Amino acid sequence: TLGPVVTGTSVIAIKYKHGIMIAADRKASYGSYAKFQNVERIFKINNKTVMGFSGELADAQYLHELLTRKNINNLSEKKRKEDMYTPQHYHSYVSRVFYVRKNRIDPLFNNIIIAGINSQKYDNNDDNVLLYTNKNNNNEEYKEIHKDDLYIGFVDMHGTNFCDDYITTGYARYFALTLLRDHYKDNMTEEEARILINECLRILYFRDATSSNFIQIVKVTSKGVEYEEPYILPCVLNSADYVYPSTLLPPAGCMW
Amino acid sequence: RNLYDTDNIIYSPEGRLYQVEYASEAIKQGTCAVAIKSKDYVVVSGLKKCISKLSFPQEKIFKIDDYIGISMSGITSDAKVLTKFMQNECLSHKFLYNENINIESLVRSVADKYQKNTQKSSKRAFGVGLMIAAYHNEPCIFETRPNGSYFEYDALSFGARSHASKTYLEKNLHLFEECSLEELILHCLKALKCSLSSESELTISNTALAVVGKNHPWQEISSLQLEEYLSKVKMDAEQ
Repeated sequence: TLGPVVTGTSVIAIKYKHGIMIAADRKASYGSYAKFQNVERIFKINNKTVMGFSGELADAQYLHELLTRKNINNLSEKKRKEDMYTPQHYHSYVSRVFYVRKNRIDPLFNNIIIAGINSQKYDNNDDNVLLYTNKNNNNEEYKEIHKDDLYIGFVDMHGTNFCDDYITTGYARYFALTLLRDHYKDNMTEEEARILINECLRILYFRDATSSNFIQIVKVTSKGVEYEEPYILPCVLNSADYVYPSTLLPPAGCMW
Repeated sequence: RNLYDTDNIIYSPEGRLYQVEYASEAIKQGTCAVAIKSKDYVVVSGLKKCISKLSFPQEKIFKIDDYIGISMSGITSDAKVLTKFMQNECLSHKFLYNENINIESLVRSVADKYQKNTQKSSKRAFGVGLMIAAYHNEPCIFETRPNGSYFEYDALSFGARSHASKTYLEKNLHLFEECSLEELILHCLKALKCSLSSESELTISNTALAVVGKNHPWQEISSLQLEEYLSKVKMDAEQ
Protein backbone atom coordinates (compact mmCIF):
# COMPACT_ATOMS: atom_id res chain seq x y z
CA THR A 1 0.00 0.00 0.00
CA LEU A 2 1.15 3.53 -0.85
CA GLY A 3 -1.61 5.41 0.96
CA PRO A 4 -5.17 5.16 2.27
CA VAL A 5 -7.95 4.70 -0.28
CA VAL A 6 -10.85 3.14 1.66
CA THR A 7 -10.76 4.17 5.32
CA GLY A 8 -12.54 3.75 8.63
CA THR A 9 -12.47 6.68 10.99
CA SER A 10 -12.26 6.09 14.74
CA VAL A 11 -12.51 3.45 17.47
CA ILE A 12 -13.08 3.83 21.22
CA ALA A 13 -12.23 1.14 23.79
CA ILE A 14 -12.61 1.44 27.57
CA LYS A 15 -12.42 -0.84 30.58
CA TYR A 16 -15.52 -1.14 32.72
CA LYS A 17 -16.45 -3.36 35.65
CA HIS A 18 -17.24 -6.42 33.50
CA GLY A 19 -14.50 -6.16 30.87
CA ILE A 20 -13.90 -4.24 27.64
CA MET A 21 -16.37 -2.09 25.73
CA ILE A 22 -15.16 -1.16 22.24
CA ALA A 23 -17.09 0.88 19.69
CA ALA A 24 -16.77 1.91 16.06
CA ASP A 25 -19.20 3.26 13.51
CA ARG A 26 -19.85 0.88 10.61
CA LYS A 27 -18.52 3.16 7.89
CA ALA A 28 -15.76 2.98 5.29
CA SER A 29 -15.28 5.98 3.00
CA TYR A 30 -13.78 6.33 -0.48
CA GLY A 31 -12.30 9.74 0.11
CA SER A 32 -15.19 12.09 0.87
CA TYR A 33 -17.59 9.50 -0.62
CA ALA A 34 -19.40 7.32 1.95
CA LYS A 35 -19.41 4.25 -0.25
CA PHE A 36 -19.74 1.54 2.41
CA GLN A 37 -22.10 2.18 5.32
CA ASN A 38 -22.37 -1.29 6.88
CA VAL A 39 -18.73 -2.28 7.39
CA GLU A 40 -17.52 -4.30 10.35
CA ARG A 41 -14.43 -2.72 11.90
CA ILE A 42 -14.13 -4.67 15.19
CA PHE A 43 -13.02 -8.29 14.78
CA LYS A 44 -12.89 -11.17 17.24
CA ILE A 45 -9.43 -12.71 17.61
CA ASN A 46 -10.33 -15.23 20.31
CA ASN A 47 -12.86 -15.50 23.12
CA LYS A 48 -10.90 -12.94 25.15
CA THR A 49 -9.38 -10.66 22.49
CA VAL A 50 -10.76 -8.23 19.90
CA MET A 51 -9.14 -6.07 17.23
CA GLY A 52 -10.34 -2.65 16.15
CA PHE A 53 -8.80 -0.54 13.42
CA SER A 54 -8.92 2.86 11.80
CA GLY A 55 -7.36 3.77 8.48
CA GLU A 56 -7.05 1.66 5.34
CA LEU A 57 -9.52 -1.21 5.06
CA ALA A 58 -7.35 -3.51 2.90
CA ASP A 59 -4.45 -3.37 5.38
CA ALA A 60 -6.87 -4.02 8.23
CA GLN A 61 -8.26 -7.07 6.43
CA TYR A 62 -4.72 -8.35 5.89
CA LEU A 63 -3.94 -8.00 9.60
CA HIS A 64 -7.24 -9.65 10.51
CA GLU A 65 -6.31 -12.63 8.32
CA LEU A 66 -2.91 -12.89 10.01
CA LEU A 67 -4.46 -12.91 13.48
CA THR A 68 -7.24 -15.32 12.50
CA ARG A 69 -4.72 -17.92 11.42
CA LYS A 70 -2.49 -17.19 14.43
CA ASN A 71 -5.42 -17.94 16.75
CA ILE A 72 -6.23 -21.07 14.74
CA ASN A 73 -2.70 -22.42 15.16
CA ASN A 74 -2.81 -21.46 18.84
CA LEU A 75 -5.92 -23.61 19.22
CA SER A 76 -4.23 -26.41 17.24
CA GLU A 77 -1.48 -26.70 19.87
CA LYS A 78 -3.62 -26.01 22.94
CA LYS A 79 -3.66 -28.64 25.68
CA ARG A 80 -5.15 -26.48 28.47
CA LYS A 81 -6.97 -23.17 28.64
CA GLU A 82 -3.85 -21.38 29.94
CA ASP A 83 -2.11 -21.97 26.60
CA MET A 84 -4.36 -19.57 24.67
CA TYR A 85 -2.62 -16.34 23.67
CA THR A 86 -3.50 -13.27 25.72
CA PRO A 87 -4.41 -9.83 24.37
CA GLN A 88 -0.93 -8.76 25.48
CA HIS A 89 0.56 -11.46 23.25
CA TYR A 90 -1.42 -10.26 20.23
CA HIS A 91 -0.55 -6.63 20.95
CA SER A 92 3.14 -7.56 21.01
CA TYR A 93 2.73 -9.50 17.77
CA VAL A 94 1.01 -6.58 16.01
CA SER A 95 3.54 -4.05 17.31
CA ARG A 96 6.28 -6.30 15.92
CA VAL A 97 4.63 -6.63 12.50
CA PHE A 98 4.34 -2.84 12.35
CA TYR A 99 7.93 -2.29 13.45
CA VAL A 100 9.26 -4.69 10.81
CA ARG A 101 7.20 -3.02 8.10
CA LYS A 102 8.37 0.43 9.19
CA ASN A 103 11.98 -0.67 8.83
CA ARG A 104 11.20 -1.63 5.21
CA ILE A 105 9.25 1.61 4.60
CA ASP A 106 6.23 -0.58 3.82
CA PRO A 107 3.77 0.11 6.65
CA LEU A 108 0.17 -0.88 7.03
CA PHE A 109 -1.78 2.40 6.94
CA ASN A 110 -3.67 1.65 10.15
CA ASN A 111 -3.94 2.50 13.79
CA ILE A 112 -4.87 -0.65 15.72
CA ILE A 113 -6.50 -1.35 19.07
CA ILE A 114 -6.01 -4.77 20.68
CA ALA A 115 -8.23 -5.26 23.71
CA GLY A 116 -9.44 -8.15 25.80
CA ILE A 117 -9.19 -10.04 29.07
CA ASN A 118 -5.65 -10.85 30.20
CA SER A 119 -6.61 -13.71 32.56
CA GLN A 120 -8.18 -17.17 32.45
CA LYS A 121 -9.55 -17.29 36.01
CA TYR A 122 -12.95 -15.67 35.35
CA ASP A 123 -14.55 -18.39 33.19
CA ASN A 124 -13.94 -21.68 31.36
CA ASN A 125 -14.72 -20.55 27.81
CA ASP A 126 -11.30 -21.64 26.54
CA ASP A 127 -11.86 -25.18 27.82
CA ASN A 128 -13.84 -26.08 24.65
CA VAL A 129 -13.44 -23.38 22.00
CA LEU A 130 -16.07 -23.18 19.25
CA LEU A 131 -14.83 -21.37 16.16
CA TYR A 132 -18.00 -21.72 14.09
CA THR A 133 -20.75 -21.83 16.72
CA ASN A 134 -21.80 -19.24 19.30
CA LYS A 135 -23.78 -20.38 22.35
CA ASN A 136 -24.49 -16.92 23.78
CA ASN A 137 -26.96 -16.36 20.93
CA ASN A 138 -26.67 -19.80 29.97
CA ASN A 139 -28.71 -17.37 32.08
CA GLU A 140 -25.60 -16.46 34.04
CA GLU A 141 -24.39 -13.12 35.37
CA TYR A 142 -21.24 -11.26 34.40
CA LYS A 143 -18.16 -11.56 36.59
CA GLU A 144 -16.54 -8.37 37.82
CA ILE A 145 -13.04 -8.41 36.32
CA HIS A 146 -10.30 -6.51 38.07
CA LYS A 147 -8.99 -3.68 35.93
CA ASP A 148 -5.45 -5.10 36.10
CA ASP A 149 -6.75 -8.26 34.39
CA LEU A 150 -8.01 -6.23 31.41
CA TYR A 151 -5.86 -5.09 28.49
CA ILE A 152 -6.26 -2.33 25.90
CA GLY A 153 -3.30 -1.80 23.59
CA PHE A 154 -2.56 0.67 20.80
CA VAL A 155 -0.32 0.38 17.73
CA ASP A 156 0.26 3.10 15.14
CA MET A 157 2.01 3.13 11.77
CA HIS A 158 5.49 3.75 13.20
CA GLY A 159 5.14 0.93 15.73
CA THR A 160 4.40 3.18 18.72
CA ASN A 161 2.66 0.96 21.24
CA PHE A 162 1.31 1.38 24.76
CA CYS A 163 -1.59 0.33 26.97
CA ASP A 164 -4.07 2.27 29.10
CA ASP A 165 -7.53 2.08 30.68
CA TYR A 166 -9.05 3.68 27.57
CA ILE A 167 -7.66 3.93 24.05
CA THR A 168 -8.86 5.97 21.09
CA THR A 169 -7.94 6.18 17.41
CA GLY A 170 -8.40 8.87 14.81
CA TYR A 171 -10.59 11.83 15.71
CA ALA A 172 -11.54 10.13 18.96
CA ARG A 173 -7.97 10.98 20.02
CA TYR A 174 -9.20 14.58 20.29
CA PHE A 175 -12.95 14.58 20.91
CA ALA A 176 -13.55 11.31 22.78
CA LEU A 177 -10.23 11.32 24.62
CA THR A 178 -10.87 14.77 26.11
CA LEU A 179 -14.14 13.63 27.64
CA LEU A 180 -12.56 10.35 28.77
CA ARG A 181 -9.63 12.04 30.52
CA ASP A 182 -12.19 14.34 32.10
CA HIS A 183 -14.85 11.79 33.04
CA TYR A 184 -13.78 8.13 32.83
CA LYS A 185 -13.66 6.24 36.12
CA ASP A 186 -12.89 2.72 37.27
CA ASN A 187 -15.53 0.02 37.72
CA MET A 188 -18.17 1.74 35.60
CA THR A 189 -21.31 -0.27 34.93
CA GLU A 190 -22.35 -1.18 31.41
CA GLU A 191 -24.90 1.65 31.54
CA GLU A 192 -22.38 4.35 32.47
CA ALA A 193 -19.76 3.09 30.02
CA ARG A 194 -22.35 3.00 27.24
CA ILE A 195 -23.57 6.52 28.10
CA LEU A 196 -20.03 7.93 27.99
CA ILE A 197 -19.16 6.13 24.75
CA ASN A 198 -22.39 7.40 23.19
CA GLU A 199 -21.59 10.98 24.19
CA CYS A 200 -18.18 10.63 22.54
CA LEU A 201 -19.72 9.15 19.38
CA ARG A 202 -22.30 11.96 19.23
CA ILE A 203 -19.56 14.58 19.33
CA LEU A 204 -17.70 12.67 16.62
CA TYR A 205 -20.85 12.53 14.51
CA PHE A 206 -21.25 16.29 14.82
CA ARG A 207 -17.56 17.13 14.19
CA ASP A 208 -15.92 14.37 12.10
CA ALA A 209 -16.87 14.36 8.42
CA THR A 210 -15.87 10.70 7.98
CA SER A 211 -18.00 9.46 10.88
CA SER A 212 -21.51 8.02 10.93
CA ASN A 213 -24.13 7.44 13.61
CA PHE A 214 -24.59 3.71 12.92
CA ILE A 215 -22.62 2.32 15.85
CA GLN A 216 -21.35 -1.21 16.46
CA ILE A 217 -20.64 -1.97 20.13
CA VAL A 218 -18.62 -5.03 21.14
CA LYS A 219 -18.12 -6.32 24.68
CA VAL A 220 -15.48 -8.69 26.03
CA THR A 221 -16.60 -10.09 29.38
CA SER A 222 -16.78 -13.34 31.34
CA LYS A 223 -19.31 -14.53 28.74
CA GLY A 224 -16.83 -13.96 25.89
CA VAL A 225 -16.90 -11.60 22.94
CA GLU A 226 -20.40 -10.23 22.33
CA TYR A 227 -21.48 -8.20 19.30
CA GLU A 228 -24.37 -5.94 20.22
CA GLU A 229 -27.10 -5.18 17.72
CA PRO A 230 -25.96 -2.22 15.59
CA TYR A 231 -27.98 0.88 16.37
CA ILE A 232 -28.52 4.37 15.02
CA LEU A 233 -27.35 7.02 17.47
CA PRO A 234 -29.86 9.89 17.86
CA CYS A 235 -27.96 13.15 17.34
CA VAL A 236 -29.87 16.43 17.75
CA LEU A 237 -28.32 19.88 17.50
CA ASN A 238 -27.57 21.48 20.87
CA SER A 239 -28.71 25.03 20.03
CA ALA A 240 -31.73 26.78 18.55
CA ASP A 241 -29.43 29.40 17.02
CA TYR A 242 -28.47 26.88 14.34
CA VAL A 243 -32.10 26.47 13.28
CA TYR A 244 -32.98 30.19 13.25
CA PRO A 245 -33.84 31.24 9.67
CA SER A 246 -31.35 33.48 7.91
CA THR A 247 -34.12 35.85 6.80
CA LEU A 248 -34.90 36.76 10.42
CA LEU A 249 -31.36 38.11 10.83
CA PRO A 250 -30.40 41.57 9.54
CA PRO A 251 -30.13 41.62 5.73
CA ALA A 252 -27.05 43.89 5.82
CA GLY A 253 -23.44 42.94 6.45
CA CYS A 254 -21.77 39.55 6.78
CA MET A 255 -24.76 37.87 8.42
CA TRP A 256 -24.23 34.16 7.78
CA ARG B 1 27.36 -57.42 8.39
CA ASN B 2 23.89 -56.00 8.92
CA LEU B 3 23.65 -54.52 5.40
CA TYR B 4 20.94 -52.20 6.74
CA ASP B 5 22.79 -50.26 9.47
CA THR B 6 25.10 -48.34 7.11
CA ASP B 7 22.80 -45.45 6.12
CA ASN B 8 20.42 -43.40 8.26
CA ILE B 9 17.62 -43.40 5.64
CA ILE B 10 17.32 -47.19 5.23
CA TYR B 11 14.75 -49.41 6.92
CA SER B 12 15.70 -52.96 7.84
CA PRO B 13 13.34 -55.82 6.90
CA GLU B 14 11.87 -55.50 10.41
CA GLY B 15 11.08 -51.80 9.94
CA ARG B 16 13.86 -50.35 12.09
CA LEU B 17 16.28 -47.46 11.67
CA TYR B 18 19.60 -48.73 12.98
CA GLN B 19 21.58 -45.49 12.81
CA VAL B 20 18.96 -43.75 14.97
CA GLU B 21 19.00 -46.68 17.40
CA TYR B 22 22.80 -46.41 17.64
CA ALA B 23 22.42 -42.70 18.36
CA SER B 24 20.11 -43.70 21.19
CA GLU B 25 22.68 -46.26 22.34
CA ALA B 26 25.07 -43.36 22.82
CA ILE B 27 22.67 -42.08 25.51
CA LYS B 28 23.03 -45.16 27.73
CA GLN B 29 26.78 -44.48 27.96
CA GLY B 30 26.43 -41.13 29.71
CA THR B 31 26.41 -40.35 33.39
CA CYS B 32 23.18 -40.81 35.32
CA ALA B 33 20.68 -38.02 35.90
CA VAL B 34 17.44 -38.05 37.89
CA ALA B 35 14.50 -35.64 37.75
CA ILE B 36 11.54 -35.77 40.14
CA LYS B 37 8.78 -33.32 40.93
CA SER B 38 6.30 -32.50 43.68
CA LYS B 39 3.14 -30.42 43.31
CA ASP B 40 5.26 -27.24 43.34
CA TYR B 41 8.89 -28.21 42.58
CA VAL B 42 11.11 -30.08 40.14
CA VAL B 43 14.50 -31.29 41.39
CA VAL B 44 17.21 -32.37 38.95
CA SER B 45 20.28 -34.28 40.12
CA GLY B 46 23.07 -35.79 38.06
CA LEU B 47 26.55 -37.24 38.28
CA LYS B 48 29.42 -35.13 36.96
CA LYS B 49 31.88 -37.22 34.98
CA CYS B 50 35.51 -36.88 36.07
CA ILE B 51 38.20 -37.75 33.54
CA SER B 52 41.11 -38.18 35.98
CA LYS B 53 42.54 -36.98 39.29
CA LEU B 54 43.79 -33.60 38.04
CA SER B 55 40.65 -32.86 35.99
CA PHE B 56 37.62 -30.80 36.94
CA PRO B 57 34.25 -32.61 36.77
CA GLN B 58 32.27 -32.15 33.56
CA GLU B 59 29.11 -30.04 33.66
CA LYS B 60 25.86 -32.03 33.86
CA ILE B 61 22.97 -29.53 34.12
CA PHE B 62 22.50 -26.22 32.33
CA LYS B 63 20.22 -23.22 32.66
CA ILE B 64 18.04 -22.56 29.60
CA ASP B 65 15.80 -19.77 30.89
CA ASP B 66 14.71 -18.25 34.19
CA TYR B 67 12.38 -21.20 34.90
CA ILE B 68 13.83 -23.83 32.53
CA GLY B 69 16.88 -26.04 32.89
CA ILE B 70 18.11 -29.21 31.25
CA SER B 71 20.25 -32.25 31.85
CA MET B 72 21.64 -34.44 29.10
CA SER B 73 23.32 -37.77 28.45
CA GLY B 74 25.30 -38.66 25.36
CA ILE B 75 27.48 -36.70 22.97
CA THR B 76 28.31 -33.40 24.65
CA SER B 77 28.70 -31.30 21.48
CA ASP B 78 25.22 -32.31 20.32
CA ALA B 79 23.84 -31.31 23.71
CA LYS B 80 25.59 -27.94 23.37
CA VAL B 81 24.02 -27.28 19.96
CA LEU B 82 20.60 -28.11 21.40
CA THR B 83 21.29 -25.97 24.49
CA LYS B 84 22.10 -22.95 22.32
CA PHE B 85 18.95 -23.57 20.27
CA MET B 86 16.72 -23.69 23.37
CA GLN B 87 18.30 -20.63 24.99
CA ASN B 88 17.86 -18.68 21.75
CA GLU B 89 14.25 -19.79 21.29
CA CYS B 90 13.39 -18.70 24.84
CA LEU B 91 15.15 -15.34 24.57
CA SER B 92 13.66 -14.64 21.14
CA HIS B 93 10.19 -15.41 22.51
CA LYS B 94 10.74 -12.97 25.38
CA PHE B 95 12.01 -10.39 22.89
CA LEU B 96 9.05 -10.74 20.52
CA TYR B 97 6.10 -11.38 22.85
CA ASN B 98 7.27 -10.05 26.23
CA GLU B 99 6.39 -13.32 27.96
CA ASN B 100 8.00 -16.60 29.00
CA ILE B 101 7.75 -19.25 26.30
CA ASN B 102 5.30 -22.13 26.55
CA ILE B 103 7.35 -25.16 27.59
CA GLU B 104 5.36 -27.59 25.44
CA SER B 105 6.01 -25.48 22.35
CA LEU B 106 9.74 -25.28 23.09
CA VAL B 107 9.99 -29.04 23.63
CA ARG B 108 8.04 -29.68 20.42
CA SER B 109 10.43 -27.40 18.54
CA VAL B 110 13.38 -29.30 20.04
CA ALA B 111 11.83 -32.60 18.98
CA ASP B 112 11.27 -31.27 15.46
CA LYS B 113 14.93 -30.26 15.35
CA TYR B 114 15.65 -33.88 16.31
CA GLN B 115 13.33 -35.22 13.62
CA LYS B 116 14.73 -33.13 10.78
CA ASN B 117 18.15 -34.77 11.24
CA THR B 118 16.80 -38.28 10.56
CA GLN B 119 15.26 -37.96 7.08
CA LYS B 120 18.34 -37.15 4.95
CA SER B 121 21.36 -39.30 4.19
CA SER B 122 23.64 -36.26 4.68
CA LYS B 123 22.65 -35.91 8.36
CA ARG B 124 22.85 -38.02 11.49
CA ALA B 125 20.56 -38.07 14.50
CA PHE B 126 21.60 -36.09 17.54
CA GLY B 127 23.34 -38.63 19.72
CA VAL B 128 22.06 -37.20 23.00
CA GLY B 129 18.96 -37.23 25.19
CA LEU B 130 17.61 -34.14 26.94
CA MET B 131 15.85 -34.18 30.29
CA ILE B 132 13.95 -30.89 30.55
CA ALA B 133 12.69 -29.49 33.86
CA ALA B 134 10.57 -26.34 34.01
CA TYR B 135 7.81 -24.64 35.99
CA HIS B 136 5.10 -23.15 33.74
CA ASN B 137 1.82 -23.00 35.70
CA GLU B 138 2.95 -26.34 37.14
CA PRO B 139 6.17 -28.35 37.47
CA CYS B 140 7.01 -30.41 34.42
CA ILE B 141 9.65 -32.88 33.26
CA PHE B 142 10.17 -33.79 29.60
CA GLU B 143 12.44 -36.20 27.76
CA THR B 144 13.56 -35.94 24.13
CA ARG B 145 14.90 -38.87 22.10
CA PRO B 146 17.14 -39.01 19.00
CA ASN B 147 14.25 -40.33 16.89
CA GLY B 148 12.26 -37.11 17.35
CA SER B 149 9.84 -38.25 20.06
CA TYR B 150 9.39 -36.57 23.44
CA PHE B 151 7.55 -37.56 26.61
CA GLU B 152 6.39 -35.93 29.82
CA TYR B 153 7.24 -37.65 33.11
CA ASP B 154 6.52 -37.53 36.81
CA ALA B 155 9.97 -38.95 37.59
CA LEU B 156 12.72 -39.71 35.10
CA SER B 157 16.22 -41.12 34.93
CA PHE B 158 18.70 -42.12 32.24
CA GLY B 159 22.39 -42.76 31.67
CA ALA B 160 24.70 -45.62 32.52
CA ARG B 161 23.16 -47.95 35.13
CA SER B 162 20.09 -45.75 35.51
CA HIS B 163 17.93 -48.86 36.00
CA ALA B 164 18.76 -48.84 39.72
CA SER B 165 17.64 -45.22 40.00
CA LYS B 166 14.53 -46.10 38.00
CA THR B 167 13.81 -48.91 40.46
CA TYR B 168 14.11 -46.46 43.35
CA LEU B 169 11.85 -43.94 41.60
CA GLU B 170 9.17 -46.50 40.75
CA LYS B 171 9.20 -47.68 44.36
CA ASN B 172 8.57 -44.24 45.88
CA LEU B 173 6.67 -42.51 43.05
CA HIS B 174 3.59 -42.19 45.25
CA LEU B 175 5.51 -40.15 47.84
CA PHE B 176 6.99 -37.44 45.62
CA GLU B 177 3.74 -35.56 45.02
CA GLU B 178 3.14 -34.41 48.60
CA CYS B 179 6.70 -34.16 49.96
CA SER B 180 8.45 -30.92 50.89
CA LEU B 181 11.34 -29.43 48.93
CA GLU B 182 13.90 -30.78 51.40
CA GLU B 183 12.34 -34.25 51.22
CA LEU B 184 12.15 -34.04 47.43
CA ILE B 185 15.86 -33.17 47.27
CA LEU B 186 16.71 -36.09 49.54
CA HIS B 187 14.65 -38.40 47.32
CA CYS B 188 16.34 -37.20 44.13
CA LEU B 189 19.80 -37.55 45.67
CA LYS B 190 19.06 -41.04 47.00
CA ALA B 191 17.75 -42.13 43.60
CA LEU B 192 20.96 -40.80 42.05
CA LYS B 193 23.04 -42.64 44.67
CA CYS B 194 21.22 -45.84 43.74
CA SER B 195 23.06 -45.69 40.38
CA LEU B 196 26.52 -45.36 41.92
CA SER B 197 29.37 -47.76 41.36
CA SER B 198 30.33 -49.94 44.31
CA GLU B 199 33.31 -47.83 45.42
CA SER B 200 31.86 -44.42 44.52
CA GLU B 201 30.17 -41.77 46.64
CA LEU B 202 28.28 -38.53 46.07
CA THR B 203 30.45 -35.48 46.76
CA ILE B 204 30.06 -31.74 46.22
CA SER B 205 32.56 -32.13 43.39
CA ASN B 206 30.81 -34.88 41.41
CA THR B 207 27.14 -34.07 42.15
CA ALA B 208 25.02 -31.56 40.24
CA LEU B 209 21.70 -30.54 41.79
CA ALA B 210 19.19 -27.90 40.67
CA VAL B 211 15.74 -26.86 41.85
CA VAL B 212 13.01 -24.94 40.03
CA GLY B 213 9.51 -24.22 41.23
CA LYS B 214 6.58 -21.92 41.82
CA ASN B 215 8.53 -18.92 43.16
CA HIS B 216 11.91 -20.59 42.70
CA PRO B 217 13.74 -19.79 39.45
CA TRP B 218 16.08 -22.48 38.17
CA GLN B 219 18.94 -22.53 40.66
CA GLU B 220 21.81 -24.90 41.32
CA ILE B 221 22.50 -25.71 44.95
CA SER B 222 25.57 -24.25 46.63
CA SER B 223 28.42 -26.32 48.05
CA LEU B 224 27.38 -25.72 51.67
CA GLN B 225 23.73 -26.66 51.15
CA LEU B 226 24.75 -29.53 48.89
CA GLU B 227 27.15 -30.81 51.55
CA GLU B 228 24.48 -30.65 54.25
CA TYR B 229 22.06 -32.58 52.03
CA LEU B 230 24.69 -35.22 51.22
CA SER B 231 25.47 -35.62 54.92
CA LYS B 232 21.77 -36.05 55.71
CA VAL B 233 21.51 -38.66 52.94
CA LYS B 234 24.49 -40.62 54.27
CA MET B 235 23.24 -40.46 57.86
CA ASP B 236 19.70 -41.63 57.07
CA ALA B 237 21.17 -44.28 54.79
CA GLU B 238 23.05 -45.71 57.77
CA GLN B 239 19.76 -45.78 59.75
